[PDB]
Amino acid sequence: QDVQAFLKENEEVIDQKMIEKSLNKLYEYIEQSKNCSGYHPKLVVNGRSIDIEYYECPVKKQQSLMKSMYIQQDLLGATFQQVDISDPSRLAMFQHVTDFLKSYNETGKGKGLYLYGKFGVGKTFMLAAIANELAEKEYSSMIVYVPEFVRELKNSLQDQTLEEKLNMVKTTPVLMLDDIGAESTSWVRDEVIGTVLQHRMSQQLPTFFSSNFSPDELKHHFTYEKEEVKAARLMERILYLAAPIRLD
Amino acid sequence: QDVQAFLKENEEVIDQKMIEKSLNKLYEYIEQSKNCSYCGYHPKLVVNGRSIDIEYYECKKQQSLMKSMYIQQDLLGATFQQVDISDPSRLAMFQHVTDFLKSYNETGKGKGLYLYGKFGVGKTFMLAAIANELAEKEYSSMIVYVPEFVRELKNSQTLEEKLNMVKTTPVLMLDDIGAESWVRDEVIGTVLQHRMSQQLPTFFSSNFSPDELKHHFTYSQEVKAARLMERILYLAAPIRLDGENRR
Repeated sequence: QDVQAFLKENEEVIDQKMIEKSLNKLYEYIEQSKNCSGYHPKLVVNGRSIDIEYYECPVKKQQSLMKSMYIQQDLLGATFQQVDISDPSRLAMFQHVTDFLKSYNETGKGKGLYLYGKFGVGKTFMLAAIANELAEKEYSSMIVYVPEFVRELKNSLQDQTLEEKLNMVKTTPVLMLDDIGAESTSWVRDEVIGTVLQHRMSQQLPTFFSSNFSPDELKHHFTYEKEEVKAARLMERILYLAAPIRLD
Repeated sequence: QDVQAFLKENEEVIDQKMIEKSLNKLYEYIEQSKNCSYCGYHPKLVVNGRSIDIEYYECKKQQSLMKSMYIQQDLLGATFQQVDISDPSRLAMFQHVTDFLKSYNETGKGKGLYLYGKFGVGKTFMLAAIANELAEKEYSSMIVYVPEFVRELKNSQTLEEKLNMVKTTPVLMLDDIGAESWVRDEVIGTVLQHRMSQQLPTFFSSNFSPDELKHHFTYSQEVKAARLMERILYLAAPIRLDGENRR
């Protein structure tokens, strides 16, 4: 009922066929729960690929703490009593929130989580849930938006410009990284947002890590011998700051 | 003329070119001919993908448009009158038969029904209420026991001539589904995928409420588990059947 509308809206742009190529996507789309009403997902055409951007809900004392860059403040507001649990493993999370603030101090160490799904499975309400309570106190879990962050963190690592806004992805007691896999020079893997993984298990910090998809399969994604038994160990460099749980 | 009726039914799916491609089918469809004789099926149009195909549905003068195998027909004492507008059941069960009795045959777009609730009420007295008085509107309907067919295709030489006649005729009333790796998806779970480009209704009866029927098909550890139950929530209208002990 939405796809039809979008299709004809951009049918001048959206080359044809593909259905069979994106079969997996469209089938996974219908198979899942999907749906939604601080933001909403909308499709956008970026070059030759179609992405999913969040626009603030038109329906629009923690946000002096909960200020995240490269995403807006209309769409950061979800709690834990705002709870109508319908799908499974959204239930298997009632000891990874209340007990994910009682011992996540400053250099507490261990294993958080690895959120995933497709492109909008109430992720911005669980990365907005679990965290709030940490910052409801003087504890830690920074919000950050990677697909928007990096867009100039290739060409802003310069003359103090963003140089000085970009050492705090390494030193805040905790910090999250969002829907990477969106786009991507390969230096940022080990210079901008791969510099989040070595300086956080060397002094060790209880950091959150999210994504469009999962670490166990984010190990073979980018091959547009090398990164196969070599693309797995960044999902390993990921695997130790957190303990993975389902999002069915 | 048959093509016109089917088109409006599947006009959301069919395109102008689809019409000219399936011309032979739609033209063969018409020819007036109401049907066959005996001595068993009738031709109906069923768009496959980008092509429209022709599938055969199986065929004191009312219950003849209402034959049955595997169950009984003495039970057909389950009609419109003595069964009264009683519960959330029959405050909406005869209506979604009669609002439809004015739009019968294959023309405009369509659905079926679904039957559930709890003990004692009915699933076999309301699929016999979209039936015998449908032997009054030029188009016949069906009464067949789905579970009575689930113990002979494990133990059954041409059995690829049987399932192309009991699924693409004017009406489907796939009975009770909710008891006891499932061939159900070839036997009962592929009684839907040709009812798309051929436009064919799927009435069902069952055992569980509308938040419960997607979990009776195999257990392990889903992305594939509810394929049918989405296609068995669209081509119909489900209502709350709960009244007195009439079973």
